[PDB]
Amino acid sequence: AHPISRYPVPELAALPDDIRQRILEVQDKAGFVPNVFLTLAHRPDEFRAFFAYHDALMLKDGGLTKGEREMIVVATSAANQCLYCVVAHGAILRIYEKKPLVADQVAVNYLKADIPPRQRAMLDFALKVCKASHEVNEADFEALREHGFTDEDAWDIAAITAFFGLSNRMANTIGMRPNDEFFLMGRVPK
Amino acid sequence: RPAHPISRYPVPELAALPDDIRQRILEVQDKAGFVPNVFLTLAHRPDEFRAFFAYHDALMLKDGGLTKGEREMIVVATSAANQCLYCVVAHGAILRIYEKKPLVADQVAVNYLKADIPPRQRAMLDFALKVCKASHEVNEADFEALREHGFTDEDAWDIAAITAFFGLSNRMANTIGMRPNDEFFLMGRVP
Amino acid sequence: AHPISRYPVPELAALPDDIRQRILEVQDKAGFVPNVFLTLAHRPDEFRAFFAYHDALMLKDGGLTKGEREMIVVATSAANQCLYCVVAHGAILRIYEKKPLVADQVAVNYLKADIPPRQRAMLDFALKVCKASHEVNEADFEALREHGFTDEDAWDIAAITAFFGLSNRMANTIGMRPNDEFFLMGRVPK
Amino acid sequence: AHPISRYPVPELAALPDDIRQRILEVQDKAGFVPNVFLTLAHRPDEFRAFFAYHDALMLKDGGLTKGEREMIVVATSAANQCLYCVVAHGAILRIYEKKPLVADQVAVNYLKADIPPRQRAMLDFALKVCKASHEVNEADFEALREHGFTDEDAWDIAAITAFFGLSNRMANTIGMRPNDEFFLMGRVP
Amino acid sequence: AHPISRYPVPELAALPDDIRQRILEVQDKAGFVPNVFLTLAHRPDEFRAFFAYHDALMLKDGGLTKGEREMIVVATSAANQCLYCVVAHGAILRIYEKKPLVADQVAVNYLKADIPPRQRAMLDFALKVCKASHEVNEADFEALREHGFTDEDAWDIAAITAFFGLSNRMANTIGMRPNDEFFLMGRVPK
Amino acid sequence: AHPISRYPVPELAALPDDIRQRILEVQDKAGFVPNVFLTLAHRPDEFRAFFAYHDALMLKDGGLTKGEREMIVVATSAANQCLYCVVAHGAILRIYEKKPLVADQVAVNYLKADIPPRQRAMLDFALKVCKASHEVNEADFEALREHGFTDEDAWDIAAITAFFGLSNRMANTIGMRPNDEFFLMGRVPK
Repeated sequence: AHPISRYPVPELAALPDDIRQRILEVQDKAGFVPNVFLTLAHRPDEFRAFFAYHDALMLKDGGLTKGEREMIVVATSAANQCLYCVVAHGAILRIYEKKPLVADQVAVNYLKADIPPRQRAMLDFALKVCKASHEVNEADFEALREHGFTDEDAWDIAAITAFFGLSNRMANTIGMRPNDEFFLMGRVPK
Repeated sequence: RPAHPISRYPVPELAALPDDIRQRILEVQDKAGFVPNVFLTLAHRPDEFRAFFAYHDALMLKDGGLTKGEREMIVVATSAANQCLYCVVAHGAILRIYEKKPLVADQVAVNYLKADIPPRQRAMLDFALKVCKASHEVNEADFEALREHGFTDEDAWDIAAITAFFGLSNRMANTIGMRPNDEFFLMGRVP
Repeated sequence: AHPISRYPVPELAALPDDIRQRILEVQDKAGFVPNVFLTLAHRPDEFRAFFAYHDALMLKDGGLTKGEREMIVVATSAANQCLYCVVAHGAILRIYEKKPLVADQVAVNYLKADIPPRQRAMLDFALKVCKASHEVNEADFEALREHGFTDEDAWDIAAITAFFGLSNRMANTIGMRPNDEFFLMGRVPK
Repeated sequence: AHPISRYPVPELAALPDDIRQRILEVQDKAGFVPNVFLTLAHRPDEFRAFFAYHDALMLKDGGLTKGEREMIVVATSAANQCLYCVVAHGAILRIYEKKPLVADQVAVNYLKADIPPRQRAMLDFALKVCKASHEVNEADFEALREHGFTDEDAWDIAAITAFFGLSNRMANTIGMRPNDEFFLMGRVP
Repeated sequence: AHPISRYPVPELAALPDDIRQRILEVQDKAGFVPNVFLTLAHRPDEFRAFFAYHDALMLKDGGLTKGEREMIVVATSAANQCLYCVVAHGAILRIYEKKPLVADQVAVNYLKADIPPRQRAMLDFALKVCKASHEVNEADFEALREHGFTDEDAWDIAAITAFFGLSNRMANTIGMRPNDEFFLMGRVPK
Repeated sequence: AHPISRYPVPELAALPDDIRQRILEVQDKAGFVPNVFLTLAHRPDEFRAFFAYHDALMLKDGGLTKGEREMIVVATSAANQCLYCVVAHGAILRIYEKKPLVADQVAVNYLKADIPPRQRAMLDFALKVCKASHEVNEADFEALREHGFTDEDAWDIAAITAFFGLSNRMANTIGMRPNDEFFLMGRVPK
């Protein structure tokens, strides 16, 4: 087995109960524990805040579909050359939208991915928040509204981009390894 | 003198907010004399507010190999690289206060390579900057370099975490037009 | 059926004998025709020279294994954000290496791929020929030689990088589309 | 004499005949042999594939003029800091255009070269293909059309950019040295 | 005390009297001698050429206000990450505009400083000369004219940018330290 | 005849006597007037300080030969893509060095110019001051000392680089044209 982190990966039995429950609850749904859970459990207080933030953005009722949210995470993680997040969320993207080819395209060159203008423009904003938020101006929000987004959708695209930047940096810094399961998941329909 | 807007987004009234959030805002006010705008602007999305400050507290309030000033120093250099006006200005004030060095935050914001800091701290910021702009390139030699200056790998995680979270903060700050309070600009400049 | 080129694509019948002969040869071996053949057959003389150059590099006897050559292609194409070549050779790399996870790693961040230092080094060089060839110097070759390569291997790396650099630009310019087959090919072992 | 490559340079004596032929042919219609032939003759198969592709682009009847083809090479090569190609095709550019100053301009900053907006628009594309092809969209082909180019012309511009990127990377990697003759050629009408 | 330069700082008594008078003139004007004077005096011919040029740009009567000229310096100095110039001219900018916040805003992100569109356009052009002067075209001048800048004002902007680009590089090369006084100057209005 | 500036070029009869004198002294010397003189004449106060700085550096006696000084200008100009300075000073460089090929080499890729390690090392420091002076450190000076350059020689390199970048920006902003004479000058010896 290849190491999943550069840092100590604690034993499920050594972890506090609430952390342990979130990990098991994810194993139940997924069938395995994604390595982000295990690797970030090295620092319990950060694990708690990381997933709290994650949930607040990814589980909320919002203008962005669950698929679109993961698509944001894939395009921005590509930009940061983040192995784990590209691979982990590429799979989920494929599942959530039932499009086996789309995550690959968004990761290699989203400019040429088989997605609609509304989504392309969604990502354009995400890439700007990612690499150059200092230049975010009113024309940027106008561009999103031209496609039916509200400014609250803008905040949403921005917040996902922001938080998965936190996550890409942590994953790259510790060499967080994507589970084998993610590499094939969502590629074969039905 | 009508005040400048602090966000391009709505700012809720302290009264129209959850008591837990209201209490955190009052605790910071009753200890600073004013409410930093990050609390009021993020209070537009209460669940994100709670998750932000909890993450913030986990890194900036823990016991650790980094001093309180050093942690703020990391924020200032990384924020300066992202050209985050709120963060550079807000955390420069706090850096000056913690270090008791009125000049250090401006040096770190403009070019930390010439800041009045020891090579241990310059090394710490070299790493922070790598995580900040090229984390995918982080390797074992980057950890070795920090260790050469007396850091442990647990300290290396603290640096990287702070960089990571304020890269989030920066991005939100910049997207919403988060405006630094007037008090930060002058705070810590007079010994 | 999405289009595979921004330019006209000719009918196999329409093409010269040797071109159709080369295309039939691959149709039979693979069970389909990669789009690169069809889309470049729009300009018969360039097709001829493109594939002659390709064969001279990828079919020669040499110090790089077939899978190492494809590895060079995935890492440099990722650099040029070439959807066609990343996806296409990504599949081919998985076949030759019998490693289903490697092509994704090489395409996203080859610095974290599951490859030995000799292969990392081979890629470090390729990446310099790709993005900064004017800086290539004697110490670059000396670095390779310390990993066991010969100067003739180094040329091979450089040459693959040069040629696929050409291919990336043609692919990208015309929006050459990777075949659906390539996205799953090599991910489930035989 | 300075070395023309960091790699071995075969003797014409020991080369396949078809390769000697094109070298000895160059020696007549030029009086000397550009180092690109001799340096790439180290690998005969690559030599053959390389010149065929070159001839396929540069010698075809097409929408771009001979001089315009060279102008694309000089500008893209200049962007890849390719000493060999900038200098060698700067010369040929001067010979075709009969304009001794144009290559230098195209090499330093084509944006200020003495050329009409049509040729500048063309080179704007060439430089997009050169450094950011993944971003090439319909608006780029539309831009060229406004100056009277067709999409076939765009392909030719892109293919020249693509090929000389190969040529540049090879030059740069082996230290291919421009012949002395190229530095002065075409500077006197 | 911290050294103000990597190089020797000549004593007054040792300097040519004309050079000594400019230094003593500013001592009276400011109440201290900015380290630019003291440190460049190491090379008297250059001190003369330098301050002559400075005065030709910053003392001329012309299109740009005195605060506007300082704004160009701080924003362009911020982009060459010049510690000395950013800090020194930020101080002056605060005084001339009577706006204690505007310098830090211009230094970090002029796009978000409290300045009219005219001043933003001005600095857009300054930053183009500063980082990409080779791309300066007629559309650049056209944009400026829309805000009230003549071609002679555009020259002034470019000229300031260019000269302070020289200044930044000497400051940066020698470690030209800013005077303690500039850090606090202009923050509490008179 | 192509315009030599985007701005007015004054007639020498219309200029101050000292300015007309300098302009006729160079004509005496060169047999033509470099367009830098005529175009900057548009601003006599700046013309004076500009040529006063130029002389302070280019005419001084110091550790750099006259050729090496031009070589710094051509390498750094080239990096600012300054048509005027590259072409003009390339010509001068050919003269001073009696090396017809050397300026082209330095202009395109100095890393491959026919120059010894000492000169390559002087240009490495020049390009650093040119594009990243904020990162100049004690090790860059040490690198120059190993090649025999003194503290004052380093200042000369840094100073020429700084001043010619002011020149590049000004040439670039006004579309300063180089004279037909510089294009062929020095390419043929004796």
